[PDB]
Amino acid sequence: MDIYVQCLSALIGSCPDACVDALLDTSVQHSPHFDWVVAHIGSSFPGTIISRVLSCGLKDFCVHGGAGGGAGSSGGSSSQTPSTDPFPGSPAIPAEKRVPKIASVVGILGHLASRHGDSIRRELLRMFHDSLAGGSGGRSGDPSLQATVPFLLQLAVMSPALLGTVSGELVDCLKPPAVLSQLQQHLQGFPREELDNMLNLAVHLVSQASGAGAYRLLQFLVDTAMPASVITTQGLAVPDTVREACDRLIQLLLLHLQKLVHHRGGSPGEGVLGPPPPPRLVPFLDALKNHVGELCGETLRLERKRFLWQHQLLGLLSVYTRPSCGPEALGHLLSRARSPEELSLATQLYAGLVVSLSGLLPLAFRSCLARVHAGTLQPPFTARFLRNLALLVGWEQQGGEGPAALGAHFGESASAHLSDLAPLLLHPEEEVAEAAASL
Amino acid sequence: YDIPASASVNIGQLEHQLILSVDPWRIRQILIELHGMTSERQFWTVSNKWEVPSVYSGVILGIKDNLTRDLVYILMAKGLHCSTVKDFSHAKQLFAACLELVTEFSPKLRQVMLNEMLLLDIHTHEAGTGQAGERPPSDLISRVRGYLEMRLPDIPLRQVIAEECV
Repeated sequence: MDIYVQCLSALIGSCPDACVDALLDTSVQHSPHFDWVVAHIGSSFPGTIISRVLSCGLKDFCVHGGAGGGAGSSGGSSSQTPSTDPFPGSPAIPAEKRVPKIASVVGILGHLASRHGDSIRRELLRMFHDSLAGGSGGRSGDPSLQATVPFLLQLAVMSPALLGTVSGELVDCLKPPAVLSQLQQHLQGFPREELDNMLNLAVHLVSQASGAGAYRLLQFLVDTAMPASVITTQGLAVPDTVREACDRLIQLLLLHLQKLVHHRGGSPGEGVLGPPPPPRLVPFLDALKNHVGELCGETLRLERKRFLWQHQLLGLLSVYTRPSCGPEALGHLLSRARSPEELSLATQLYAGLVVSLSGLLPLAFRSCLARVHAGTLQPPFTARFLRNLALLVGWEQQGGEGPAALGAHFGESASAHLSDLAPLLLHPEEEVAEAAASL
Repeated sequence: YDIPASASVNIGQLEHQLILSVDPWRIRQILIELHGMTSERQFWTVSNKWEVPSVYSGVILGIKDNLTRDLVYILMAKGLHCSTVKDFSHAKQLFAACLELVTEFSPKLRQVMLNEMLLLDIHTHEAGTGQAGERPPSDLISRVRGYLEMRLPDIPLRQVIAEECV
C-alpha cells in the first residue's frame, strides 16, 4: 500500500500524468483515517527522497504537503525530530524544497532549531560534510524568511552564556551570517550593550589565535554587511574604542583593531577592486552616504582619535561613491568649522581628494552658495563659512610652502564665483556682511 | 600605526602611503620594497582610480619586468592626474624621474615619453606662465615645429597633443 503510493507519487513526479490522482486521494483519505503523524512523516520522507531527486511533480508535491500538514497538525515532537534527522541524513537535491515545504510557523521554528543544533555540532566537529549540512539548513531557513529574528536572538543569548563552546557558537553564527548576508544586523548590533560584550571578551580570552582569525573574518563580514543602521553600528563601535566606554580595556583595544582592519579592508575594497571590472557596492558605505553630514559633525566635535578615524572614513567614502560627496563634505565642514585645526582637517581631506579626483572647489562652491541662497544655511553657519573662506584666501595669498604643496587656488575659485557675493554684501546680517566684505 | 605586526595590514598601509605619495623617488622606494616583500604581482591594481589610455597602456604593459612596468605605470598615471589637476611642478618631477627610468628602456617608449614632455611643457606654459605671457622662450616652439615636421616613426600620436600644439 505505502510502496504502491510511493511508486505512484514517483511516477506522477517523473511523468506529469493523472493516473496517480485517485491513488493520491485514496492515500490522503487513508492517512487522515489512520491519524498517525509518524506514518505520515514516513510516507513523506522516502517519497521526498525519491521524487525530489528524480523529478518535480505538482500532484506528488501536493500529496506530500498534505501528509506533512497532517503530521504537523498532530503533535509529533519525536516525529518532527526524526523527520528533521532523516531530512539531514538524505540531503539529496530538493531536500530543502521538501523539508521547508510545510511553511508552518511551529514547523519552521523547529526546523530552525534543528538547523542551529546541526550547525553547532558542525562547528564543534569541524567536519566538511556537517558544515555543508548546516549551511544547507541555514539556506533553507533563509528562503523561509518569515521570522528569524527571535531564533537569532536565542542563538546569541545561548552563545554569550558559555565560555568554552562560545567561540565555536560565535564562529558558526558568523559563518551563517557570511552566508545569509547578515539579515538581522541591526538586531545583532543593538543587544550587546555591556553584558554580552563582557561575556564575548571572556570568550575571546578563553579562545586562541584561531578565535582571533575568526574575529578578523567577522569584522570583514560586518564591514561588508550591515546596511540597516550603519550610523548606529559605527556609533556603537567608535564610543567603545576611542571614547573608551567599553567595559574592558582588552575589548576597547580589540574594537580599535577591528576598526583599523575594517578601514584597511574598505581601502582595499575601494582601490584594489580593479579598474577593468566594475566595483562592488559596499553596504556600510552607501548606508553612511545618507549620514555623511553627521559624520562631519562628529569629526568637528573632535574626539581623541575618532576624529582621525572618521576623517579617513570620510576620505575613503568620498573616493568610493560615484558623485564622490566631496563638495558636500567640504561644504558641511566649512559651514560648521570655526578654528584652524578644523581648517587644517579640511586641507588634509582636500589633499586626499585632490590626489584622488578633481573639480572639488568649483563643485563645493556652487553647492554651498546655492544652499546659502536657498532657505537653509542660517546666518551663523554662513558667516562661519564665508569667514573660513576669507582665512583660506588670506593664507593662500600668503603661505610659502603650504599652498605650494597644496595648490588649491581659492583665489581663482572665488574669482569665478564673484557674481553672487554682492547680495551677501547687502545681506541684512551684519556678520555675513562683514565676512563677505573681507572675502 | 607603524609596525602593525601583520603583513596584510602592513601592505595596506604601505599602498595607502604609495597612493598618497607625490615624490617619484619615494614612490620608487615604496614599490620596490613592496615587490621585495611580496611575490611577482602587479600592484597598480591597488588603485582603480589611476587611469591610463589604452593605446599607451599596451606599450606600457608590454614590459617583461613587473617592477619596471609597475614603476613606470604609477609614475605616468600619477603625473597625468597631476596634469589634469594642473600641478606642473610635481608633474614635471614625476615625468622627469620617468624619463630617467625609460632612458634605459625602448626608444619607442621614451619617444612617447618625449611627447608627454611636449604636452606637459605646452600646458605649463599655458597655465603657469599665465595667459598674460609676453613671449614664449621659443625653444619648445622649435621642438614642436621639429616634431610636427618629422612625424617619422610608428609612435602612436595623440590627436589631443596634435590639436594642442596646433
